[PDB]
Amino acid sequence: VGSVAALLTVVFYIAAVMATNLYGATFPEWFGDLSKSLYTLFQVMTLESWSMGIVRPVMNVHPNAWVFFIPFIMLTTFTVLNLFIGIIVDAMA
Amino acid sequence: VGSVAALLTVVFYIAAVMATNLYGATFPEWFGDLSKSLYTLFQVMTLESWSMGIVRPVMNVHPNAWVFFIPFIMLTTFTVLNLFIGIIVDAM
Amino acid sequence: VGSVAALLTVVFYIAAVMATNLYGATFPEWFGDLSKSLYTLFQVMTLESWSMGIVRPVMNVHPNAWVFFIPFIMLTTFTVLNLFIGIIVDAMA
Amino acid sequence: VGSVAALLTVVFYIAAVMATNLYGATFPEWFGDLSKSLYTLFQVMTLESWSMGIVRPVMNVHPNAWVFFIPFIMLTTFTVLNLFIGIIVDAM
Ligand SMILES: [Br-]
Ligand SMILES: [Br-]
Ligand code: NA
Ligand code: NA
Ligand code: NA
Ligand code: NA
Ligand code: NA
Repeated sequence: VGSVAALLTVVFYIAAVMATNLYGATFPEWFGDLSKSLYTLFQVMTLESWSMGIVRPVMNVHPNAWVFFIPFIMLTTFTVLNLFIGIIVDAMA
Repeated sequence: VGSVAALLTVVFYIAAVMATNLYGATFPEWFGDLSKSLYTLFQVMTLESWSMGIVRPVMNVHPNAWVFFIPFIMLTTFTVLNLFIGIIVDAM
Repeated sequence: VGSVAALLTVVFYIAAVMATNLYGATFPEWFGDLSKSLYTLFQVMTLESWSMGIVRPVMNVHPNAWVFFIPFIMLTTFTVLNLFIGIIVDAMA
Repeated sequence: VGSVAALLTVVFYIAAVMATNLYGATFPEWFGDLSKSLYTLFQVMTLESWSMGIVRPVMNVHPNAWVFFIPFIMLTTFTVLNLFIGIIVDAM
């Protein structure tokens, strides 16, 4: 369980570093700095306006932005689910 | 588990082929080509603006568009859940 | 499992009948007829624009519309989850 | 199971008291009174327009509003899930 939580944090920071680099200059309110990026990627992970609100406006400038977000969503919005189930199963003793 | 992942892919491509045909000419930014369609159907599967953003504007032109999306959502947003649980159970 | 699916259908139709009556005259594009209502309540069950898109505009005219939707969300967005888990557990033999 | 449901209610009312205090004067339609706050925090817990609709407009006035909502979302959108699974397991 602790190994899963460590994997997600390392993945979250690297993704937020990557996103700052890629879309910070063109979408500064969303990826302008690591802090803005970590907040956006959490919102993207929770799926709130991920497409209409974020990815569609982003993809308009970066046609292939989906190569980052779609797998990023597939990984985190699976790992979080796996982690949360992991705590629940471990709780029974 | 591998059988489930294969079923979802085949279903996803056929649905995206179908949607391109049905709503590509009237909603090209959303279903204009297979690529645009696969991206939209993933967004529809995650449920982001599926109604207000997609299905409601679509249904305005195609009154019965719900006959495609509602079952499509019912299938994928069940199979993905079944697949993800399938990996978790198999891991132990 | 079959008993759960029957309970949800009966609940869905009665809720959609109730909603047509309550908010059909003031919000016809959303609850104007049983068909429009069943489509809206599914969208509300999936949680797409349930508040900003539906309940907030509705509550503006019917201040207590939350007494219908909040429990309706609590019931269906629990029963569907319980039904889907029910099929998964029953599949193993 | 009953202990979990009690923990969530106590957490929900305290969070809604806190939010009324913090953002009621600047965002009254959203946190103007405990009732408005409890309705908003449920909508935030379901994740409907939590960022674009609520937290982003809020953070514009309170730059650190994320210190409240992100953990609030992390707690409730875990406890509800844990509670719902708890009823399902106890049913057998
Ligand atoms: Br997914
Ligand atoms: Br809920
Ligand atoms: Na949304
Ligand atoms: Na969702
Ligand atoms: Na959502
Ligand atoms: Na959601
Ligand atoms: Na949404």
